[PDB]
Formats: sequence, C-alpha cells, structure tokens
Amino acid sequence: DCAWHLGELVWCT
Amino acid sequence: GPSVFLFPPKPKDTLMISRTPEVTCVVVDVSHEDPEVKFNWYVDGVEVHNAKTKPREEQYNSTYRVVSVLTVLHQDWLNGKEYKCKVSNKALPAPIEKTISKAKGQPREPQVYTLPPSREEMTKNQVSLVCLVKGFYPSDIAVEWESNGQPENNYKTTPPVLDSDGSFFLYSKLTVDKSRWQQGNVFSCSVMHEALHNHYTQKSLSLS
Amino acid sequence: GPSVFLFPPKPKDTLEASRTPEVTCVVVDVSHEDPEVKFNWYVDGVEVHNAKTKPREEQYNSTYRVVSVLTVLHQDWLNGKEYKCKVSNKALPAPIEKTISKAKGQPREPQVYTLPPSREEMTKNQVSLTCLVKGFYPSDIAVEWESNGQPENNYKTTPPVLDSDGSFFLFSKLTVDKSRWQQGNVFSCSVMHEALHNAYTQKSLSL
Ligand SMILES: *[C@@H]1O[C@H](CO[C@@H]2O[C@@H](C)[C@@H](O)[C@@H](O)[C@@H]2O)[C@@H](O[C@@H]2O[C@H](CO)[C@@H](O[C@@H]3O[C@H](CO[C@H]4O[C@H](CO)[C@@H](O)[C@H](O)[C@@H]4O[C@@H]4O[C@H](CO)[C@@H](O[C@@H]5O[C@H](CO)[C@H](O)[C@H](O)[C@H]5O)[C@H](O)[C@H]4NC(C)=O)[C@@H](O)[C@H](O[C@H]4O[C@H](CO)[C@@H](O)[C@H](O)[C@@H]4O)[C@@H]3O)[C@H](O)[C@H]2NC(C)=O)[C@H](O)[C@H]1NC(C)=O
Ligand SMILES: *[C@@H]1O[C@H](CO[C@@H]2O[C@@H](C)[C@@H](O)[C@@H](O)[C@@H]2O)[C@@H](O[C@@H]2O[C@H](CO)[C@@H](O[C@@H]3O[C@H](CO[C@H]4O[C@H](CO)[C@@H](O)[C@H](O)[C@@H]4O[C@@H]4O[C@H](CO)[C@@H](O[C@@H]5O[C@H](CO)[C@H](O)[C@H](O)[C@H]5O)[C@H](O)[C@H]4NC(C)=O)[C@@H](O)[C@H](O[C@H]4O[C@H](CO)[C@@H](O)[C@H](O)[C@@H]4O)[C@@H]3O)[C@H](O)[C@H]2NC(C)=O)[C@H](O)[C@H]1NC(C)=O
Repeated sequence: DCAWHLGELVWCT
Repeated sequence: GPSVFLFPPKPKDTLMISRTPEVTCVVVDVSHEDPEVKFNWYVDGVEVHNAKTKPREEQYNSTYRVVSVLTVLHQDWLNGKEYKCKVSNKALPAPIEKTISKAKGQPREPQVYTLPPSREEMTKNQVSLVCLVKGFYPSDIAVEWESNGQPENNYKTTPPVLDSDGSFFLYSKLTVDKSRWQQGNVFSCSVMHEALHNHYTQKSLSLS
Repeated sequence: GPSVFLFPPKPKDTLEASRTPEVTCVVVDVSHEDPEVKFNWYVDGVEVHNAKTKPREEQYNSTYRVVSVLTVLHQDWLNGKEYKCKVSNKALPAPIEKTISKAKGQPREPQVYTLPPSREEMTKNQVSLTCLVKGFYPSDIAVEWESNGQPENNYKTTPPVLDSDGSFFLFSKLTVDKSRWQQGNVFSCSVMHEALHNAYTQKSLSL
C-alpha cells in the first residue's frame, strides 16, 4: 500500500 | 579562523520519498585573503564525490560564508549511516572534521491519540483540538493538521520531551472558532515518523 | 577575565507566601591570583546592602566560582522591579553589570483544562492524563499532580510555548496504570501562576 500527504506521495511498502 | 557547522536533513525530507534529503556543511569566518575552501566528504569512512558547493555569500562583517551540500538517500540516513565533512583552508593549521548522523537507538513507533476540547472550554470563542504523540524514537518527526483536504495552519506543537521510558512525546494543539467545531467539521492530525507504517499516520477528530 | 551570570528566582518560590525567593549573581572564571570579587547590588538603581556571599568553590580548571545571593520580596519581584549586579575584580578593565527582572507586559490568567485518555488508548497497560494550561503571561509557572491528598510523581511537563496571541501554553502528562483510572479515582492537576486567584488553581479529572 501507499500513503499520501495533501496529495503528495509519502511512502509505499 | 574559519569555523565549521554541519546540519542534518529536515526530518520531512528524509521521510517523504518524493523529497530530496541533504546534509549541509557550513563554513564561516572565511578570510578575504584566503577564500579557497576544500571539501572532502565521507559516508561511513568512504569518500563520496557528488557534493556541490553553493554560491559564495559575502558577510557584512568582512568574512565569507562557504557552503557545501551533500545529497543523500532516504534509507542511508534512516539506516543511521555517518556523514563526515572535512574542511581545509590556508587560515587553518589543520583540517577541521565534523560528523553527524541519526540518533543511535532502536526506533519506536509513535502512538497518536486525538483529544476533544474540555466541556469547560465550550464557553469560549475558540477551542483546542489536541493531538498527543507518544512512545516515539528517535525524536525526528513532522506533525501537521488539516480539514477537508486542506491544511489548517493555526496550530502550535511542543518540542519533543524525553519520557521516563527513553522514548519521546509531544503535543500539538490546533485552535479553531467554536462554531467551526459545532458545525460538524472533521479535523485531522498528520504525523510523519520513520517507525510508522509507510512513515505516516493520520487521526481524525469531530464533535459527537 | 571573569564572566558573570545573573539568575532569576524560582517560579514556585515567587508564588508561595511560605517560600523565600532570591536573585543569584554567579561569577565564573575567577583566577587563583586574584580571587577577590566586589559585589554591588542595586534595585531600580537604588543600592541595597543585604546580599550574602556563598562559600567560594574550587572548579579544578584553575578557576573559582564566586556567588552572591540577594533575597527579594515576593511583591517586589512580581511588581517587575529591576535587579542589578555590579561585579568588580582586578582582572576586569571595568566593572561588569548585569540586570534581570520579570518579563514585561500585562500578566494574563491561564485557563486550565484536564483531558481524559483517548478511547484508543484504553487497551494499554498505562494511560495518559492531560492538563492543558493555556493563555498565561508571563511564562513563569509551576505544574503538579496529586490524588487523594497524595502527590503523584509519574508525570512530564512541556516547556512553555509562545502562542499565536502572544501568551503561553503548556501540556502536562500524568501516566497511570489503566486499572487505577477505570476504578474511578480522582486525579488533580495543580497550577501556580501570578495571575491566578491566590496564585493557585486545581482541576480534577476522573472516569
Ligand atoms: C560574521 O557574521 C557571520 C554571519 O552572521 C549573520 O549575520 C549577522 C548580521 C548576524 O545577524 C548573525 O546573527 C548572523 O548569523 C557569523 O556567523 C555565525 O557564527 C555563529 C558562530 O560562529 C554561528 O552559530 C552557530 O549556529 C548554529 C545554528 O545555526 C543555524 O541557526 C542560525 C540561527 O538560528 C542560523 O543563523 C544558521 O544559518 C543556521 O541555520 C541553519 O542552516 C542549516 C544549513 O543551511 C539548515 O539546514 C538545512 O536547511 C535546508 C533549507 O534551508 C535544508 O532543509 C537542508 O536539508 C538542511 O540541511 C538549518 O535548517 C538552519 N537552521 C535554522 C534554525 O535556520 C548553532 O547550533 C551553533 O551552536 C553550537 O555550537 C556552540 C559551540 O560552538 C554551542 O553554543 C552550542 O551548544 C551548539 O553546539 C552556533 O551557535 C552562526 O550559525 C553563524 N551564522 C551563519 C548565518 O552562519 C560569524 O560568526 C561572524 N564572524 C565574526 C568573526 O564576527
Ligand atoms: C571551569 O568550570 C566551570 C564549572 O563548570 C562545571 O565544572 C566543570 C569542571 C565541568 O565539569 C563543567 O561541565 C561544569 O559545568 C565553568 O563554568 C561554566 O561557565 C559557563 C560559561 O563559560 C556557564 O555557561 C552559562 O550557563 C548558563 C546556564 O547556567 C545554569 O545551567 C548550568 C547547566 O545547564 C549549570 O551548571 C549552572 O550552574 C547554572 O545553573 C543554574 O544556577 C542557578 C544559580 O544557582 C539556579 O538558580 C537558583 O536556584 C536556587 C536553588 O538551587 C534558587 O531557586 C535561586 O532562587 C535560583 O537563583 C538555576 O536553577 C540553575 N539552572 C540549571 C539549569 O542548572 C547559560 O544560560 C548561559 O548561556 C547564555 O549566555 C550566553 C551568552 O554568553 C549564550 O551563549 C546563551 O545563548 C545564553 O544566553 C551560559 O552558557 C556555566 O553555567 C558555568 N557552569 C557553572 C556550574 O557555573 C567555567 O566556564 C570553567 N572555566 C574554564 C576556563 O574552563
């Protein structure tokens, strides 16, 4: 999965 | 004589894959007569060659500020690799060396809890929504607030405090107009830390 | 030569009618060859003579630490009186003057709100009780916890933070075993600040 912050990519495992 | 100051990346840059983390060797008190500075850079003792020198900046006290910037990989920094800057200059009888890295110590996942305003705060014009972040190590962290896809900027966050179990905690407080809270609006606490799943968690908060 | 540091009284000391506040003039880097320091205290420019000198202390880096302590009245400090220490020594081209006082500006009364543990925290061994202290000026403050007339030690308090309206806020976090919380015990956050009624308030929290 992936996390985003205000539309911007944070990280994906 | 010249002096050297070495600064880590910004936590956020190390934590957001879509950003560019960099360590920064700042050399002050560079004399007009010998402005030439040599930089040697080492990652865990092994010299790297990809640093870039920022434009020279003249200081109103008749000295120069010279800066070399080294870009780094997210994982190298977060793996705790040691970065060394070495500064040589003619006004410097011996080269000055400085080292930084991430704080050594088992990383620990922050636990993030949101807390609604006191029933006693309900009389006031504005209310405090609180985000408690505890049990995190190292102390490198980003805390932000938002509602409906937009950043809420009217918050303040405490510095990290060392807790008696060796980890850290902080609080972040966002202040909203009482009406905005009454109006059913959902508010979110965004925390970024190396030891979270995908370096990111979010906790939401609304009137019940 | 010597270097001088002047320290304010402790906030709790200024705030409790029973305790004794003091201003403290520390002089470091005093040499062996000339250990003699002259102190001159002034209070809003008016010289006072009741200060007392601490025992001289060897530092083992070739220097003495020399301390002069001046007692101050609670009202005087709070009313913002300025305190001056003039240090003279044969290794100073000229006497060093330092000055301290309470932070200037309208004092403001803190609002104290206690916040229970989050539902999500309820499956942990221990829980966090929160005391939000907000809207105080100046930043001089003391925070503590108690339960059933006994002191509760297991807490941490953040430093004061400057808020968007130019007052300060802090949080204090008391950690207790989950059991003690669920069993209905009352815990209290106690706050001492100049702008509170009787320089003191207490707020309680319980399931
Ligand atoms: C001649 O003048 C120069 C320049 O003077 C400046 O201009 C004049 C007009 C005055 O206003 C000065 O106040 C100005 O500084 C003098 O240079 C100064 O010398 C000081 C000592 O010699 C030195 O102090 C040390 O600073 C450390 C903190 O530095 C921070 O913060 C200060 C202020 O908050 C800031 O001025 C510095 O630039 C520096 O800022 C950081 O820069 C880094 C690198 O860019 C940033 O990190 C990067 O950020 C980018 C994006 O920006 C990106 O995110 C990257 O990922 C990241 O790497 C970082 O974010 C900046 N931080 C901030 C907050 O802005 C102190 O920590 C240090 O203390 C330590 O050492 C002491 C013991 O030696 C101890 O007391 C202490 O415990 C610490 O261990 C020092 O105090 C000043 O930095 C320096 N000023 C500048 C601009 O370099 C010069 O001294 C003078 N010479 C003479 C002969 O008179
Ligand atoms: C020889 O050694 C001495 C002693 O050093 C110690 O021993 C040696 C052998 C080593 O092991 C050291 O590690 C030891 O420290 C050296 O003396 C030091 O010199 C420094 C300056 O060169 C000086 O720095 C300044 O410190 C300020 C803070 O001082 C506090 O905090 C430190 C620790 O954080 C503490 O050690 C100090 O004693 C002092 O502590 C406070 O004392 C006051 C007075 O007692 C307390 O207040 C009173 O409390 C009582 C009850 O107890 C009562 O309530 C009264 O009402 C009340 O007044 C207070 O509670 C104590 N606080 C704390 C936290 O402990 C800094 O703020 C300051 O920085 C500022 O100024 C600079 C500008 O110049 C700026 O850079 C900066 O931004 C700030 O604005 C200074 O850095 C050290 O304090 C001093 N240490 C001592 C013990 O005196 C000496 O230098 C050395 N000489 C040589 C040639 O090597």
